[PDB]
Amino acid sequence: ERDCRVSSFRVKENFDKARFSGTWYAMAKKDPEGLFLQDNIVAEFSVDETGQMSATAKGRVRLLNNWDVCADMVGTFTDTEDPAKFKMKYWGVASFLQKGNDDHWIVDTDYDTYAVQYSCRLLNLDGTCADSYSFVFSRDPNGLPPEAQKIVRQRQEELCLARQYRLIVHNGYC
Ligand SMILES: O=C(O)c1ccccc1NC(=O)N1CCC(c2ccccc2C(F)(F)F)CC1
Repeated sequence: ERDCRVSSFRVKENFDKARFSGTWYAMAKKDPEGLFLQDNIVAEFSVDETGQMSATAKGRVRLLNNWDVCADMVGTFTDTEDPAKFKMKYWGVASFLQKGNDDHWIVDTDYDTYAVQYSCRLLNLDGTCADSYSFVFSRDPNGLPPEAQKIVRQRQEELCLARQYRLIVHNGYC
């Protein structure tokens, strides 16, 4: 008995696109199904003149334990009536050829310290999420202050994802 229905998750009240800009380092990850960035994950969010928020995403993958390649993406967030909620068109540009549409939600952040991003791709009949990913973002790759830790641990819980995040390696490999 703990509402895991996606339609009832709180996102970030009054999300300030532009404050959210600059570099963010993923430090922990909840994975979706199939292929995905594995580590050395780094996001670069920006907003152009109009208010269009877009971002790039750079990280490492392993395909068949034969290859270690640096994937490289670009996303563009269309808006919605929730400022914390977006539709994200993303694609590859390097080696990477895929295109996709994922929901992009900022669940909580303070633009200076940390950020919790989240994305459901599949709803079960009962409303819960069937396939989701989520990133613990940090402005400083050496970690989050004690206050941000407490909030991330709250949100992960509120997203019915606690304990399903694994930490992310960063070692210049890309
Ligand atoms: O989704 C797949 O099918 C996939 C397959 C193989 C390799 C990687 C994959 N996908 C991802 O790794 N990601 C994480 C990055 C994310 C992205 C891309 C561009 C700009 C911002 C973001 C952000 F919103 F996640 F930050 C797109 C989904």
